[PDB]
Amino acid sequence: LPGLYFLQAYPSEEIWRLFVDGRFWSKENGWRGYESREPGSLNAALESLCSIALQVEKSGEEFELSVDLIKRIHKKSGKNPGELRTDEPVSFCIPAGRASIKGIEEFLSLVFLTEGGAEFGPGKAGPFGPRFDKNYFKNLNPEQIPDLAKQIYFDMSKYGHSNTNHFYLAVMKNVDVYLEKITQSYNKEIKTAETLDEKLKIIVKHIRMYEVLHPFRDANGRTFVNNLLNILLMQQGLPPATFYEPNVFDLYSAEELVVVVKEAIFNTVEIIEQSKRKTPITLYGYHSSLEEQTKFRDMLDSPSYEKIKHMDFSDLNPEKLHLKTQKCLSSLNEQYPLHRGAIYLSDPGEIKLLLSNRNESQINQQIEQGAPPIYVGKTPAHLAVISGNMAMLDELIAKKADLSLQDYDGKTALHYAAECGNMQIMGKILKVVLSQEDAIKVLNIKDNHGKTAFHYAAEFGTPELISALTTTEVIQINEPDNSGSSAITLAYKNHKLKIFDELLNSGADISDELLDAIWARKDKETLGKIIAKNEKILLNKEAFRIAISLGSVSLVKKFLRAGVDIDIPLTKDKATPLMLSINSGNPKLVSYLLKKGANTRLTDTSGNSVLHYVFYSKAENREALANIITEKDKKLINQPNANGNPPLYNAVVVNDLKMATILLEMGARVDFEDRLGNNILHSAMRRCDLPIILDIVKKDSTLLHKRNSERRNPFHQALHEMHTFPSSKETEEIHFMNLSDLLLKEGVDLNKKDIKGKTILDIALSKQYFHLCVKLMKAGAHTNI
Amino acid sequence: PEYDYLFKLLLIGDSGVGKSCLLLRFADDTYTESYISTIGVDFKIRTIELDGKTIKLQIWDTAGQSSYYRGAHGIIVVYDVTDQESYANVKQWLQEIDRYASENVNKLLVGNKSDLTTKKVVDNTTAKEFADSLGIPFLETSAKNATNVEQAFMTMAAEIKKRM
Ligand SMILES: Nc1nc2c(ncn2[C@@H]2O[C@H](COP(=O)(O)OP(=O)(O)O)[C@@H](O)[C@H]2O)c(=O)[nH]1
Ligand SMILES: [Mg+2]
Repeated sequence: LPGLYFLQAYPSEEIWRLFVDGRFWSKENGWRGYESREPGSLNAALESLCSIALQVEKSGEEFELSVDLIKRIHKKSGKNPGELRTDEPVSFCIPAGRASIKGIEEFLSLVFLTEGGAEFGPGKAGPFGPRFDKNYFKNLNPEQIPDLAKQIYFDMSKYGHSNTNHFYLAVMKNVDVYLEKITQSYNKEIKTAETLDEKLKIIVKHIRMYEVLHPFRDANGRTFVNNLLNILLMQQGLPPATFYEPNVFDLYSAEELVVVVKEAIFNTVEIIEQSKRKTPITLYGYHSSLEEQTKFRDMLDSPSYEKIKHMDFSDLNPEKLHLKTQKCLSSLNEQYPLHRGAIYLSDPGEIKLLLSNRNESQINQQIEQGAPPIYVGKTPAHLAVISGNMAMLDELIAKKADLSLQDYDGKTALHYAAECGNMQIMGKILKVVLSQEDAIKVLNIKDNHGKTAFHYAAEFGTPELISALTTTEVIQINEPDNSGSSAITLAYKNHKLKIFDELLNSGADISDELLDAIWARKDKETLGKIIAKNEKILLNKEAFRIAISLGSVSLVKKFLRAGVDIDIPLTKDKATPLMLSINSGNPKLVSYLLKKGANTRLTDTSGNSVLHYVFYSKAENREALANIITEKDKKLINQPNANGNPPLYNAVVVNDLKMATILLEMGARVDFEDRLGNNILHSAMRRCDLPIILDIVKKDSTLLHKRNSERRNPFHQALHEMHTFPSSKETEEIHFMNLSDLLLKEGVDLNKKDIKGKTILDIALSKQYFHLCVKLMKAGAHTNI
Repeated sequence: PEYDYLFKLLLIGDSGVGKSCLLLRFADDTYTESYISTIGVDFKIRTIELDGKTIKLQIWDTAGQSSYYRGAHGIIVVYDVTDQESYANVKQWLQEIDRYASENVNKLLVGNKSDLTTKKVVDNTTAKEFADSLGIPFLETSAKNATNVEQAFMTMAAEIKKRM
């Protein structure tokens, strides 16, 4: 039924390429990145394509596109999965580089999107779904659509070619209806199909609308593009589709998608053809090192495929297939053969012939929108540099091809030469670039990300490459990108150490942004290398902070050797070094600062003593710190002038009894009271949740009702609002051991609210009555007014 | 594993109110004046024993920039007491759970930075009045003091246990 000889013929060593996108191979070391992402996910996705392959052959019955199969393929993909979407919002971001002016016209033209009310247009992301500045579907005049297509492409582009300003939420009603009227409409037109190519147009036109509907919660792509499309291709005796960028089925015109598929078809054929030659394979600038190749075969698994490898296809003759493929793969040559040349060609004899007598307008042609997404914006130079086709780059350099030109993303030939990190093709470029008069300019060009040629070289490449870039004497090493990340900063974040050391040794001015990245990783040593190699970054306040916060006594020592005040406020809230030393890190640091004579009696913006900052540290190290600091000062009674409650309060509200006890044991006074009139008990009312302390605290002092909420107990019940039923027996039980104490101390039992509410009305509202209500009434507590 | 509930919780609100500071004070039981960003960890976990039943809490923090954020059983909408605008935007945050999440989901309003009493703009009773109009539980918290941080997550844990 389906031919699928190609899949069996497909070299079992390098069959990973069917499910991994070509745009990854170069940078993500082939399949590694896709394995790293979700390990054995390709093994299941290959299984999903090969388990469906066996199920559409054994069935026979001139099998047509069934909705029950379209579900089954999602069950092989893996609230329940493999079920249709119904009133579940699923949206996503699509960039200008995955769009076309004609593709937009087809997207807007689809009435079933406008009727269904699928949010489309510009706006920023949200935590659940998108938030739109405008919606193009509500009140849309189909005579505006053609001028509106360009108008939105200008908006999509002007923001960024590979960035996203525009989100799209799918229709959240009539999913099961719309999917069925397409599945049928496909079986309707595959009949009408007359020409061999006309078949390929309706397949993509249908799998487009399929993709645009976005029924399934997730994995709309792997099901409808990586699987279904291949099945439809394999059935008409065309091979699988090995794509570069298969995510254009949203905003690419039906005819434009035929090109994208034909390219992906030609890509697969190329893998087949090259594997027979036994020539080394290098498509989209990806070399296969024996290590990766050998490590794959023992980790391959995917047996449902293994049985359609050990299967007999001798009955069908392959040369009847070859003559069929060439019919649709003869269209690709004519349009932009230079660009396509840069991707696939190798033989200089063939390359030189192609470029024989090419004019200056033709040699520097940037493919305009609508064409497949890889080409759009790129000079043949760009592609030649990307795919590592030095053979093509030589002959283009021989024609004096303009290398200063930049694509729609804003990257020049030099940018890709750095990003792809080929020092040999980078070499050939530099020689030509330096020859130009505006070479100092050309070198210092920024893309739409702001990142210069050098920024890409730091984030990706070797020190020898960086050396060949710095030898130029551009002296734009210090400049940041749009994000504010310096050359050296990007180098640090991506663990490019030997590069980072070379950029540090070069003495690139340090950036505040980098020190915060050093904090996130908590990298003590790199700061140690920075302070050592720079050796005047000890004036930097934020550098001293990260040295105090996590940093060793040794790191901090270096800053006091440099000699800046031991009581210098160095955060927004005017925290002392000593204060920040307590929060976290080694208590050896606290004791050192105190030894050096660090002022104990200071207060942050909020008025909190050093001993307050003890209770911003994890409860484990709290006991040691509290003892170390009270040995020097012994003024714990000191408290936030702002509120006026000392650390005993802090101890209560963190529920740390061990500290609440030791502090009371240290003879911590219970006289204090916040500005709003609340006592320690008011806090220790419920939070403490243990009567042992409540007894010992009440032994010291008398409680006093304030802010029209008596004592702790009165205010206890006002703060227990939820009164959870499972613990409501425990909630009416704690107040027992609370009140039989209160009754000794004859609580006056006044009004206990600013809306005339009191202890007896609240308990009655609380429905904790069983215990309190009666025990209060017996005790002589007046009923509610 | 065999742990009783394993609840999924979500802290959402205007960037700066202290969603991160709250989470670290609940999870790690600490407070630092700056934001570590926890190297974009994107979530935190803590196991709590409520009603003699051991409950795990998977707690997700909202950043500035595979759709895992719908999965939550409860959403803690946070605002800053010292920022009127951060409370004004609460209404839009409450109608962004009406769109892209189950109406069965349990909500909770948290007014963070209660310790900055000296610089308090948003009124206790005004917020309570608003929170009780929609039948939502309301708590004020200080990640710094640690006041009501446990109570904040404990009430949210109990609020879903009841309904679940
Ligand atoms: N005074 C005070 N400041 C706080 C409190 N909680 C958070 N902050 C401040 O809020 C800033 C950032 O907090 P963060 O948790 O990152 O806010 P997010 O953007 O909501 O995550 C920090 O610099 C803190 O100083 C608090 O309870 N009291
Ligand atoms: Mg945050």
